[PDB]
Amino acid sequence: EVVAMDCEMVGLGPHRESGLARCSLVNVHGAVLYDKFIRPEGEITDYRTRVSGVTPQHMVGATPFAVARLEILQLLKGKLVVGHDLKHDFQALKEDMSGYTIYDTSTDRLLWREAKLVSLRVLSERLLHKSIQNSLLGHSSVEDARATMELYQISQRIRARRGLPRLA
Ligand SMILES: O=c1ccn([C@@H]2O[C@H](COP(=O)(O)O)[C@@H](O)[C@H]2O)c(=O)[nH]1
Ligand SMILES: [Mn+2]
Ligand SMILES: [Mn+2]
Ligand SMILES: [Mn+2]
Repeated sequence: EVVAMDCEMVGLGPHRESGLARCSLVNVHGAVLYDKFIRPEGEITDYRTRVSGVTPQHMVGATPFAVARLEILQLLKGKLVVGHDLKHDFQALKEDMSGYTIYDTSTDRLLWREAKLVSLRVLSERLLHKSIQNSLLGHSSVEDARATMELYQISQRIRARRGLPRLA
């Protein structure tokens, strides 16, 4: 009933607007449920390779945006969606967030307080003692998704240890 998601984006059009180029979904244990490079809907004007890890070769034969979007939305349907600053991911997915139940590490005040500070890298470093997004190949949405899921588990356990009910 819980799934963590992270997407990587490239720049589209003359104004290099963020466009969905990769999406990774993992379960509560970090098992990868979905991981695909996606052809965004528009002209790629900036691969942002150093950060997105997306190269023009990755886009060759990649799943069309409209198709991947349906696959991802189907997997998120009815579940608690875990992630960091999910607002931007749903914008990339061109999907209204309203009906979704989410858990966002970027707005979890508990993690904020415990980290004594919101970037996912900082939270991961201070609370998970895990260094992420350091590869010269670019960020890994699988690693980023796992980091948010781990942060979610930590938050739930801290709440439990302090006598607080777990987040619904
Ligand atoms: O310093 C950054 C961080 C993120 N992004 C964009 O945001 C996407 C998601 O970033 P993240 O989920 O790895 O933080 C990247 O694939 C990239 O398009 C950047 O351009 N620069
Ligand atoms: Mn992200
Ligand atoms: Mn933001
Ligand atoms: Mn990422």
